[PDB]
Amino acid sequence: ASGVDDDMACHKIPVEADFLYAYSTAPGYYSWRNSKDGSWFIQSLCAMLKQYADKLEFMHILTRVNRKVATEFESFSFDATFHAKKQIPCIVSMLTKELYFYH
Amino acid sequence: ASGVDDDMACHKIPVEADFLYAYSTAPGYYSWRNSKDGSWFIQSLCAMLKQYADKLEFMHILTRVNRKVATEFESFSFDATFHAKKQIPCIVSMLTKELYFYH
Amino acid sequence: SGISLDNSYKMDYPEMGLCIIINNKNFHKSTGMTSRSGTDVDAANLRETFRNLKYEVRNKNDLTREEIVELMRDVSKEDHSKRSSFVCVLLSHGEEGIIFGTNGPVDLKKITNFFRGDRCRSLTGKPKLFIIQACRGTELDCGIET
Amino acid sequence: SGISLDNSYKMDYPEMGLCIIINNKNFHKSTGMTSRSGTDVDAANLRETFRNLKYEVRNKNDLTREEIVELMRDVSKEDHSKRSSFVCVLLSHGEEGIIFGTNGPVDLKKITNFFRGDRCRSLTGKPKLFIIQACRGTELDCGIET
Repeated sequence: ASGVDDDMACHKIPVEADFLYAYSTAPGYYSWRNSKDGSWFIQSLCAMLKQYADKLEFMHILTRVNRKVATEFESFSFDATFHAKKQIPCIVSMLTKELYFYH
Repeated sequence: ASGVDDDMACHKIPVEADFLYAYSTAPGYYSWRNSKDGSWFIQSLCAMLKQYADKLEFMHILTRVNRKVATEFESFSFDATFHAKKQIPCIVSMLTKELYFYH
Repeated sequence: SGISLDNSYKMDYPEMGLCIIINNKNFHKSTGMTSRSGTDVDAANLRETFRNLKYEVRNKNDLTREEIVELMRDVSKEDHSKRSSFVCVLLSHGEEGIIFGTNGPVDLKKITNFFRGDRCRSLTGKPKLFIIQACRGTELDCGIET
Repeated sequence: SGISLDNSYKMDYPEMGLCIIINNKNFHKSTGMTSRSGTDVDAANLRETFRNLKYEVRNKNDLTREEIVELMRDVSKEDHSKRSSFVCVLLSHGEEGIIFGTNGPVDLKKITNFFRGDRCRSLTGKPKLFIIQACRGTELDCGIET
């Protein structure tokens, strides 16, 4: 096989490559924060990092964060409009390799 | 510990939970397709699935796709504006568990 | 029984699920869009790939914006009780948050909403995968030498 | 030597890298934004968490849009040669693609561009992580019973 768009002599990578965006919420949605304990996302992120950073690849850690936030949290508000709402973090990966905080 | 936004009696999950978007390119960018061999993304996705679906978790498979596209492909165009360009796929995960195509 | 962890989706249901492929190659002249040469190769590659993963692959070619919405609505109304997951591959021209039918754009959100946890109960708690081959804007990556 | 695969980022450089935390709690009255109660708990939790991961944590509180841009520009101009990666955590009010400084919005794109593969060479090929705690719109998830 051969073509016009592969196996370049000079190796290059996208300037947008190797970025990872760990969003607290889905596109277009509000993000929740407990006025006393902090945001649902950061609470969960720190808990999962402390528990799995030396055991799991980053994407799998972030997946645990997604589940923790989605299952354990629900908003409480005197305003019915904002009461009993849910949240699901959003992992956006443009990484090109697996990432382990340990070696 | 106790609070107003956790450990609900009735268990619920976000309606936006459990979705995975495998985008061929980064937000705001063009996506490339070879008029003969197909799109860089789909070519790479199929190749990585055939080679790793029975061995790796889905996110790790998609990460291999990101690397394949980012390193192996570069556009060719008679129009300098569209020549020698790169592409990096974009994984957007709102999944709450690891996904293996095999069991 | 022993310790149960539940860290991965249950993928041992009787069926892996559907893999709907929307292959748009030819567009209505009235739209001014050009054909997508090579997309048939992608569609065929996908069918074979997901076939070997045991998915029920259903292909559709050159669908209008109305047909895309109807197809997705119909599929979301099916009983996915015995299926482990759902996959939808979209091959067409596009822009950020948009996928083009043969006669106009379709908001990706409109397509995915049919599968929301509360709108398609037989898929609640199951992975819903959307693979999108389409532009998300007009930016170009000049890349950098490694 | 033996077979080399290269499937994971090299994280054994002398330094893990920087972890810049931007903690915006108080906003200028002129913006009409309210304070973000509880954010200090997040900032402290992050500092301790990334401290144990061996990151060089640098915290900043209540930064204007100008200071955010200046901080990021300055950091991207540092020599990250001996660092394995880069981490930036943003805690503030926000909207899709936007993060609020104490006196106005800052396009996330403007912040991340400083770290593009071609603009920050000492991070080229290394993971650049952006953790964002902020709204991305005004939609609410009613959720569904499991």
